[PDB]
Amino acid sequence: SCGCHEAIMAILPECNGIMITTRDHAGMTPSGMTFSTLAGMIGGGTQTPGFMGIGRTYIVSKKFISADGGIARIVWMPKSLKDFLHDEFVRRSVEEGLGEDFIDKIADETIGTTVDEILPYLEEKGHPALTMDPI
Amino acid sequence: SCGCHEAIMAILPECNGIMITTRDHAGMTPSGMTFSTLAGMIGGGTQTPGFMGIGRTYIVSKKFISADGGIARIVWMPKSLKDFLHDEFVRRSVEEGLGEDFIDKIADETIGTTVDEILPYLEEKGHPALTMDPI
Amino acid sequence: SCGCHEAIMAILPECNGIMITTRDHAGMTPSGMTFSTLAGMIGGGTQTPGFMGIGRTYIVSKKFISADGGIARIVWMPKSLKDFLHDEFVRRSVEEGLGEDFIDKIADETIGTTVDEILPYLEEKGHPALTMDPI
Amino acid sequence: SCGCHEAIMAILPECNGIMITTRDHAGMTPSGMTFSTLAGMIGGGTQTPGFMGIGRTYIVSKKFISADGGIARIVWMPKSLKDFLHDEFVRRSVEEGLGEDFIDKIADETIGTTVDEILPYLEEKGHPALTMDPI
Ligand code: NI
Ligand code: NI
Ligand code: NI
Ligand code: NI
Repeated sequence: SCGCHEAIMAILPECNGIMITTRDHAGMTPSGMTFSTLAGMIGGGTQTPGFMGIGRTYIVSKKFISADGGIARIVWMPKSLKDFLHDEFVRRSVEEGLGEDFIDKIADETIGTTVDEILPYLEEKGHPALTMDPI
Repeated sequence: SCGCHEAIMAILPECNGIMITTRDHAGMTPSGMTFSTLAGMIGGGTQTPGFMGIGRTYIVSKKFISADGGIARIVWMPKSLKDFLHDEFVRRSVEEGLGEDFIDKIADETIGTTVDEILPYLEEKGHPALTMDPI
Repeated sequence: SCGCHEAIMAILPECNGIMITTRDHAGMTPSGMTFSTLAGMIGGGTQTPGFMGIGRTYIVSKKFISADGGIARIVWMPKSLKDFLHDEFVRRSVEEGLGEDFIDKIADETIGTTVDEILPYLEEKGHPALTMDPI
Repeated sequence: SCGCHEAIMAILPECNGIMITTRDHAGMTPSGMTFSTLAGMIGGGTQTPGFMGIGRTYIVSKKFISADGGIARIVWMPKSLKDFLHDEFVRRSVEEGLGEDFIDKIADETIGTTVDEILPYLEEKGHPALTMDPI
């Protein structure tokens, strides 16, 4: 009704995956835009390739971008979103064969807010997205 | 209301642009999917960005993927769609500084249904998408 | 607002052309379906191709199914539609070299509602579609 | 001779499977068409493919749509059809490794008559069609 679940996903070709941000998160993201700006960009029915609005809980559903590798594609999310989805997200990681600590391989704002800032972290943690087929 | 206006847009990174297909078009598209298959994929919430549903009329609107430089990004559409939108599409082409014959630089099913089939045509005709910044 | 909701086209291979029906025509068409049932299909889940929703005035557009050979392909329309488009249609027929008479070569509900009923009439009247390349 | 007039199949890409309806069932189906409207299409000036007429017992035949993955693709049928084939269908389900309760994962008119109505049910029951390759 009011949009309190609202999140925005964006493709990050250089990380071979997707970032997600949320309405409550003030911070810059690796897409070069805040949630606020992103929302402004798509906000008059102006669909833009590589960006989609989603409900924050769609992220932890079985069908989540399933045929393109599901939650394994997530390479960046705000720490606030990790915390919020944590228990579901972990249980989902496990179901997907990604292990319980997959969430810790995912970059966040404490790591960086640009691709150049987060990519070495993704690399050093061995994030599965980096070796999956092209996004 | 029945989705009479429905079209689907997909990113084609190698053409540095987008393709568009429609319900009434049976044919294979350069995305490697028919409209029907595309729709199947995103009606199930199976869809990642790079594929999305759009209204036929959004295509000729001033705000059409404005952040990405608008209709200049369209590198493939069914001929039936060109014919249908023709007058408005031509007007929009002119307003956008693409010239009246822009629609003829755009590939369609008579040219091919794969990237390898259409890319030479796009090159031949000097399609503006090719020299734009990355889609 | 393209007029999408007001008419539906369908191919009739045996007539080597197309039929059109409209929202105000409740009666049977050579497609074996009414406008309403055709609409139900479009709004349905099959994603069947080949049934374009159009505005009536698209029929008298310059590029009207130009990719398929234009108005010469129309083999059936409701009489109410003939009346609606008459003057424009005749004008278009002249421009296309089909003669002013063309509209009268086109079948309608007074002729029949099936291919078996309308095809001998098309043949009688020397409808140009019959001799054109396959659709 | 083969019972071709008993039932009609149609594809539902967003359920990644097929529906079946019968000459005994007048209810609306997820195809947006009733049996009788489907039959009308068949007979029918358009020659549109994809709507095969079948005998009810074809459904429980060994090679039933084997090319498309067999009975695992069925996502909707009238309850009257489930009852009619029940024992054979269950036997077939077991043989195919789908379990005895497969028939219960399949939607029917008591679940809904549109894709939007039946898709969440399919999802919650874990219908195998959803996990299969694109239909
Ligand atoms: Ni509609
Ligand atoms: Ni419209
Ligand atoms: Ni038979
Ligand atoms: Ni029959």
